[PDB]
Parts: sequence; structure tokens; C-alpha cells
Amino acid sequence: STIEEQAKTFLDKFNHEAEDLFYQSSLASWNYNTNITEENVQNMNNAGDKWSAFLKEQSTLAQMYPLQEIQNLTVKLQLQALQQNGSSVLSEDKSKRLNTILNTMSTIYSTGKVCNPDNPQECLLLEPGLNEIMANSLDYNERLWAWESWRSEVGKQLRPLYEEYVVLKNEMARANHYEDYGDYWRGDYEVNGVDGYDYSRGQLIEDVEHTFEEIKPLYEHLHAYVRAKLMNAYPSYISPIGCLPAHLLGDMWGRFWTNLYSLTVPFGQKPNIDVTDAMVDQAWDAQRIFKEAEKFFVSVGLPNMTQGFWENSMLTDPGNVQKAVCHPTAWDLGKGDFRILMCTKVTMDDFLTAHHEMGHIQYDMAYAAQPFLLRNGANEGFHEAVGEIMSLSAATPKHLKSIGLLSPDFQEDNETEINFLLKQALTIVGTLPFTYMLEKWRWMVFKGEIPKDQWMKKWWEMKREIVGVVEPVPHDETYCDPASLFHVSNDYSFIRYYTRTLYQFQFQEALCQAAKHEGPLHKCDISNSTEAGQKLFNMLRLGKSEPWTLALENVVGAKNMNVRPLLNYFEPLFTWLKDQNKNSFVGWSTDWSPY
Amino acid sequence: PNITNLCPFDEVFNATRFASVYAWNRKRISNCVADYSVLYNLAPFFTFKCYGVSPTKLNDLCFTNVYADSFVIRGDEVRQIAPGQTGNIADYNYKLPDDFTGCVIAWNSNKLDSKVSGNYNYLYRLFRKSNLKPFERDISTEIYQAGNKPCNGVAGFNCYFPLRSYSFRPTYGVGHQPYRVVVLSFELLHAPATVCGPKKS
Ligand SMILES: *[C@@H]1O[C@H](CO)[C@@H](O)[C@H](O)[C@H]1NC(C)=O
Ligand SMILES: *[C@@H]1O[C@H](CO)[C@@H](O)[C@H](O)[C@H]1NC(C)=O
Ligand SMILES: *[C@@H]1O[C@H](CO)[C@@H](O)[C@H](O)[C@H]1NC(C)=O
Ligand SMILES: *[C@@H]1O[C@H](CO)[C@@H](O)[C@H](O)[C@H]1NC(C)=O
Ligand SMILES: *[C@@H]1O[C@H](CO)[C@@H](O)[C@H](O)[C@H]1NC(C)=O
Ligand SMILES: *[C@@H]1O[C@H](CO)[C@@H](O)[C@H](O)[C@H]1NC(C)=O
Ligand SMILES: *[C@@H]1O[C@H](CO)[C@@H](O)[C@H](O)[C@H]1NC(C)=O
Repeated sequence: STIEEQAKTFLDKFNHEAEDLFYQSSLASWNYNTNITEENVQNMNNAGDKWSAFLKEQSTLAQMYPLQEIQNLTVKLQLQALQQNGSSVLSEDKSKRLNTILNTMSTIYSTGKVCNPDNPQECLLLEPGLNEIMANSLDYNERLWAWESWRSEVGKQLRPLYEEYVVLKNEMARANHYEDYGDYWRGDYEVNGVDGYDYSRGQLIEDVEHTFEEIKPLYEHLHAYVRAKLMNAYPSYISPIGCLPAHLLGDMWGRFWTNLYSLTVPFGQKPNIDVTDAMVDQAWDAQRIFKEAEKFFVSVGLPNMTQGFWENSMLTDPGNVQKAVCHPTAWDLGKGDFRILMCTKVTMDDFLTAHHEMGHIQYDMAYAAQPFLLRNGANEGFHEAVGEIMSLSAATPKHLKSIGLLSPDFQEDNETEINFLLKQALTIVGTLPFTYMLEKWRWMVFKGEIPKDQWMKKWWEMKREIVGVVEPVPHDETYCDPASLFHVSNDYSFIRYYTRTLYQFQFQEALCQAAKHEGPLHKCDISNSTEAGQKLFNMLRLGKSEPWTLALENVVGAKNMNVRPLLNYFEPLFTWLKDQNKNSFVGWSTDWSPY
Repeated sequence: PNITNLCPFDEVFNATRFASVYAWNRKRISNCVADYSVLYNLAPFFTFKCYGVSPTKLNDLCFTNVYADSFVIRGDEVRQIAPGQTGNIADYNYKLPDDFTGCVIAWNSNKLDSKVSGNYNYLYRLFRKSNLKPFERDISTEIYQAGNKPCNGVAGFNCYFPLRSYSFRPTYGVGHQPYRVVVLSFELLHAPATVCGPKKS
């Protein structure tokens, strides 16, 4: 009779018809992704179309219930998730132009071919070739040529596209009762209506600043060490007092530093912990690798895999006749169906990725009791964070000695711990300032703090000021150097990696104090500990029904983002970097003295 | 003496098609010999939850009438065919009394009741104005009014069709696979009880 019961019945109808127009969509996307054939293409297109039209009409019928008279928090949360307009609030012409713009950004990025001048008989694409020339080459001018040519072409072919894109997205966000499109993206962390756990859209940036102020010293030491090792790589071109040249970061954009392990090794005489030879000598196939990951997850106390998981998942590349996407992906199809699409090779990296994707599957499995619109992570960082903690725990030497991959006569001295921690720092701490810089630049360009004709001068200064990386040559506003990244060009939020990175080490500390680990954090294993598994599953079972602050207080006993776990993880690497940075100069100058 | 005239449990258990849970089939069983030892000794019949009578002594106690209610539900709602539970099945489709004298039998039928396209021949009622009386069957298709304006038979705003469909597929989890459920209810009346088990020589 009241409005709330009307909302509950409407939400029940919506939840049923949707668990079904999704499992039909997810089954068709799965059949396309494991079998690339044109009938699978049209099946995925018709099901995606019927799913987008279903959510369009259900949001149209869902916006007839005002929210101010609903007191139950779960129904209010489901109706707030359902009533989001998306792109439907605009006129049809502007929405169609926006979808055309997004499609042509996707086609420009996917089919962007950049090659050598005067050799046009074939040319080289980004994903096959530019990644290889950025990750493998040691030539300064070759990387400079590839960097400047790709950035020049993509910037000249994307700058007016982004010029119209920012205006259309700003109009969409201001039509959606948001301040800007940056406010729309920060609205994912917004918590309203819960006393004590209230979180605003505006606080997150200063929270990020409060974390980054303590991030900045550790990264500085790593930067100095990398600079010293780059002094070994490049004698005269990089200045000791200045910032790093931009095309020397081992990737196309500088997002990851993991390609510098050969150049920046702490102790090259010590061997690595690569266990591929032990797997290939004993013929460890992928099925028993996933059985071993399941044994780890039942060792920690989480429920084991379903029978349909083992029946329906494709854990091996099928062959030449059937083409499939090689990207490792965990699929939650709904109706209790969980699969992993992964073309496994017999390596340690695929072993860690299998642990990561089974952590993803366990996270998807735990919130299956929630209603359909609450079946997600509490924020966008948690879902990847709970997989990265499994990738952390499976990589420890103790776990590899437990399961027979590592010999019992292996000596774990401090030097291999230092070089493992430096590899993890090049993977993890290196990407944090680039991510915070890119997201804060995008937030100011959506807010209008940055003027339209001052983008590149501001952006490079940010890269100078935050990341400590200087451009090779000055770039004017004919270029769009941000737009060369996959996520910004295809309308993806980027702060999820920063929040995932912090939540990863927060969760690692919470589980290692749950499991009573008496040493440093990087040598900790959560295996054979039931209380830590129960403490984790208390958070995994909530899903999106509770605020993420309450889930964080449930895990780590804190209600706010903390950087102390991250610096506590890298503490011996921090002391080592303080020891060997005595001769070098910590910090940078904003002058263009390197180049 | 020499026994014959077995009760027709093969037409109930080994039927090709079961009814929906909203229109659950009721078969009366009378004046025959009821061998319950077959049902206990079949391993595919996983769940043999018997209430109000022990399964070991089912073969000796004789009853007046046996009611076999047969339907198909999902895996997660098998536990709702029991006294004192609540949910969509207990409130709106099939309600058991608290003083229930009889056993329930449920088994997985994913190989029979699931199709790759999906099975839509099985329906359950999702919305009813009032909770059901025990052993009441409601086959009405009247439009459910959740709001204030009259529906007038048109499924528009705040007017929903009360019957949805279980889209059984052979690729669903154990909680969504089709489970065939047969509920045997044993009743005693002032009449001479003529449904009894066999006697040993
Ligand atoms: C993949 O698709 C092709 C073409 O439709 C088909 O012949 C083949 O059987 C499919 N593979 C599987 C495993 O279904
Ligand atoms: C909100 O409604 C659900 C029914 O789906 C109920 O279980 C829950 O207790 C309600 N919340 C409150 C605070 O009463
Ligand atoms: C969605 O857009 C419609 C059309 O402008 C508007 O009436 C409605 O209030 C919007 N809903 C939300 C939640 O912004
Ligand atoms: C999972 O574990 C349970 C007991 O803990 C067992 O009955 C079941 O068969 C296991 N499932 C698989 C696929 O091994
Ligand atoms: C490792 O430990 C030894 C002995 O405790 C010490 O001499 C050496 O300096 C340490 N090295 C590092 C990198 O911690
Ligand atoms: C965890 O338990 C299993 C089985 O009891 C055992 O084989 C394994 O070694 C244990 N893990 C550790 C780290 O001791
Ligand atoms: C049904 O078929 C099975 C097949 O093994 C048989 O054993 C059984 O006697 C038949 N009848 C009943 C009532 O189960």
C-alpha cells in the first residue's frame, strides 16, 4: 500500500527478468570470446542490444519512484543504482554523436599504425610491435622516434575529438545533477545517508593527497635508484640533478616500470625465483595447477570450486582451428555459473595469474546471495584488490616450498628479498604517481580549472611536478599526449588502480595480523589459517549492500584509506634505498636540465 | 499371503513430465500395497527428508490414503518444502502444515528438464495478495495490483503478471538446477485403512 512496498515489488520483478537477460547476454559473450565466428558476433550483438534496451526501459520505469520517502537503505541503494540515466538524459542527436565519437576513438586506438618513414611497404601496430619496441629496445633515439611519432600522430588525430568529448561529457554530468564529469566519476565513492560512515565525492581527492604526501618519499628513493641505474644505461643523456626523460620508462606511457628489471637489478648474481623448469620437468598441466589453487583456497577456508566450473571452463588454448581471446578473464555468468577463460602456459606467471583469477572467482562467488543490483564490489578497487592479495600470497617462497615447487634446500637470504621487493616496487609504487597525476589532470580539465589552450603546458608540468618526468621536446595544443593511453581514450575511470594498490596492502596487513605472522609483511602466507579466511569472507559476503567504509572497518579496523601498510610492506627496501642513495641526490628540480 | 496389486508409484515417480509448482499435481493412492523400500534404495534420490513418521517403520504402519503431490522447483527452494519455512514457494505456491505426517522426496533432474536454449514450460507464481492456506492450489492468472490505481486487467505501471518462468538450462549451478519433488502425505480416516505395506512370509 505504501511507496516502499511498491518499490520492493518492482525491484523483485526487475531482479528476476534481469538475472535472465544477463545470463543470456553473458552466455552469448562467452560463446563469442571462446569461438570467434560471425554468428557468435551477431549473437553477442543481439543480446547486448536486448540487455541495453531492457535496462533503458527499466530505468524509465524506475524513475517514477522518488527516493526521499524511502527509509530502507537496501531498497534506496537499489533504486539509486537503477535510476541512473547514463547517456539517456541527453537529446538523441548528441547521444548518437557521443556514441559515434566513442566508436571512432576505439577504432583509431585499435587500428593505429605507426611505422618508419620511407619504409611504407608494411607498417607496425601498437599492440604487436610498439609494446615490444618500448619494452625491449635499449636505443635512445629509436625509442625517441617511436615515442614522438606515435604521440604526434595520435595527438593530431585525437585532439579535436577530445575537445568535443569533454564538452559532451560535461553536459551529461551537469544534466545528471553533478558538478562535472570528474564529479560523476568520483560519485562511485560517495556514501550518503549512513551516520558516521558518510563519504562525500569531494573528500577523496584530498584523501588521495593525504596518501600521496606519504607515498612521495619512498618513490623518490626508488626514482634515485632508477636514475643511478639509468646512469649505467645512459651515460650522458640523462642529468643527475634533473628528472627522467619520458621515453625511457620501459612502457609506451610510463605506467609500469617492470621492463627495467634487467637494467635496475639490485643483485644480478643472485638467481630469480622462476619455477618454470620445475613445472616443465614434472609435467604440471593446467588442470592440476587450478586444482592446486583450489587446494590453497580450501586451505585458507574458502569454499572449493563448483563442478560446472571444472566442466565448463576452458583452461587451455583450444587449437589453431578455433580462435579465442588470450586475455585472462574471470566470468560470472550468473545463476551459479562461474568460469575462467585463460589460455594457460606452464610458467610461474600464469600460475600467479591463475591464483589471481580464482581469487576473482571466489569474490564473485561470495556475494551470490545478494540481490542482483548489489552484486558488485563495495567500490571499484576491492574486486581487483582481493585478487591481487592472492597474487601476493601465492608468490611467497613459503607457499612454493609447501606445495613442492621450491626445493627444501633453498636459502632465503636478505638479498633475494631485496631484489624481489624491488621488482614489486617497480610494478607497484612506480604506477602510483602516474595514476594520481593523470586522474588529477583529468579532474581539473573536467572541472575547468585548466584553461583550454594551456593543457599540454599544464600536463607536462604535472608530469614534472608529480611523477618527476620531463618531456623530450615541448608540445603545443596541437598534441593530445594524455589520449595515447587505453583507459582515457575509451572512457575509463583511472583512480581505481590507486585505490586498489592501497587496499591491496591494507588487506595484506589485515590478513597477516589475522594469521599471526611474526615477521616482515612480504614473507607472510595466509595458508592454513582459518581465522583469516573467516575474517576475509565476512567482507566478501557483504558485496555492495553495505558502505565500503563499513567493510574496511570490518577488515582492517579502520574506516579510511591508509598508506601505512604500503610503506610497511616496503620497509626493508626503503632502508636499503636510504643506504645506497648517500652519494646520489634525492629529489628533483623543475628545470629542463636533462632535456 | 501371496502379494500383488502394487501401488502405482511408477506413474508418479517415473513420469516423463511433471507439473509446475503453482499447479502442483495431486494423485490419490488407495486400496493397494505400497512398497516404500524402492524409494529408499535408489541413490539418485538424494534427499529423503521424512517428517512425522520414521522412514524405517514406514513399511509396517498402514494408512487410509496416500496423497502424492508432484512438482518441479529449483535447488535452493527444496528446503522450503517443509513445515514452518517461508519464501515464494512456501507463501505462494505450495504450503505444508506444521503437523505434517508424510515424507518429501527430491532429486536432481538436470539431464531431463533442461534445454540448451532454455526451458520455459515451468512457471511459478511470484506475487500474491495473501499467503496461502495449507494444501491450497491457486491457478488464477489475475493481474497483481501493487499500487493504488485499479489494474483493470492491463499489465501496465504497478501492474505485473503474477506468474514468471524458471528458465532451466543445463549449465546452471546446483542452486538453480531443476529438482523434481514428490511429497507423500499419509492420512488416516474413520474408514478401514486399505493402503498397507507388504507382509513377510
Ligand atoms: C566453434 O565454432 C565453429 C563454427 O561455428 C564450430 O564448427 C565449432 O564446433 C565451435 N567449437 C566448439 C568447441 O563449439
Ligand atoms: C529492507 O528490506 C529487506 C527486504 O528485502 C529487509 O530484509 C530488510 O530488513 C529491510 N531493512 C530494514 C532496515 O528494515
Ligand atoms: C533522468 O533523466 C530524466 C530526463 O531528464 C529526468 O527526469 C530524471 O530526473 C533523471 N533521473 C536522474 C536520477 O537523474
Ligand atoms: C568441495 O568440497 C566438498 C567438501 O568440503 C566436497 O563434498 C565436494 O565434492 C568438493 N567439490 C569438488 C568439485 O571437489
Ligand atoms: C644481509 O644480512 C647480512 C648479515 O646480517 C648483512 O651483512 C648484509 O648487509 C645484509 N644485506 C641486506 C641487503 O640487507
Ligand atoms: C596446509 O595443510 C596441508 C594439508 O594439511 C599441508 O600439506 C600443507 O603443508 C600446509 N601448509 C603449510 C604452509 O604448512
Ligand atoms: C523407475 O525406473 C527405475 C529405473 O532404474 C526403476 O528402478 C524403478 O523401479 C522405476 N519405478 C519407480 C517407481 O521408481
